[PDB]
Amino acid sequence: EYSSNWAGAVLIGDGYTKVTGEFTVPSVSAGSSGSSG
Amino acid sequence: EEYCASAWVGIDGDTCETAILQTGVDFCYEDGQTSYDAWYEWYPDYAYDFSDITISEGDSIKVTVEATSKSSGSATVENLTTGQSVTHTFSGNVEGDLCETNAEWIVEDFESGDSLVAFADFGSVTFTNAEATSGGSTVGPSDATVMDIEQDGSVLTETSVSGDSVTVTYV
Repeated sequence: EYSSNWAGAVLIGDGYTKVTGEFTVPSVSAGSSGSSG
Repeated sequence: EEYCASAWVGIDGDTCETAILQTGVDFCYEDGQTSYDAWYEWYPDYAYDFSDITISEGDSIKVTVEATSKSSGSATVENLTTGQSVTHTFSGNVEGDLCETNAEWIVEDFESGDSLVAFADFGSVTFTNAEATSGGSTVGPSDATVMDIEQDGSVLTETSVSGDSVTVTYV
């Protein structure tokens, strides 16, 4: 699926009462994708 | 210009539009200034900054949202590296009830003012220990709908899942 704003994983189901994830905070840099017009 | 991305976990927001219980971290880069800001949000309420947590590049962050009911829950961001943790408890008066039908690990190009924030090159975010609880089940992202950001014809992310992880890679 593509969206304008969300990337990742969406479980669709029922009774989700807890979601957790752990990530290492990455270095961010300027984005080079995106439009120019 | 500012480039950000947010990585968050959340309940709802996809096929459940009424609420999102989410927490995560914004990574922003602006002209060398990188900032990481944890926040929680019980959409459609505003995101609130978790100002009481410092997030730095390289920190392992555990983000958890827990819905204690459709209208209550908590968002917790733990900085496992630094040992600092923040929780915010939503005790009702929430702006929307959860359906609890979506569980998600999301890297988001969030809105900033009248547009999506310029999407930071965050390299990759891998949510490990990516677990959603559905009743008694602990479910990983393997069966998740994989979403990627596409804007103005450009795919900005590649997302892959495994049994316990979601990797979103900036393209």
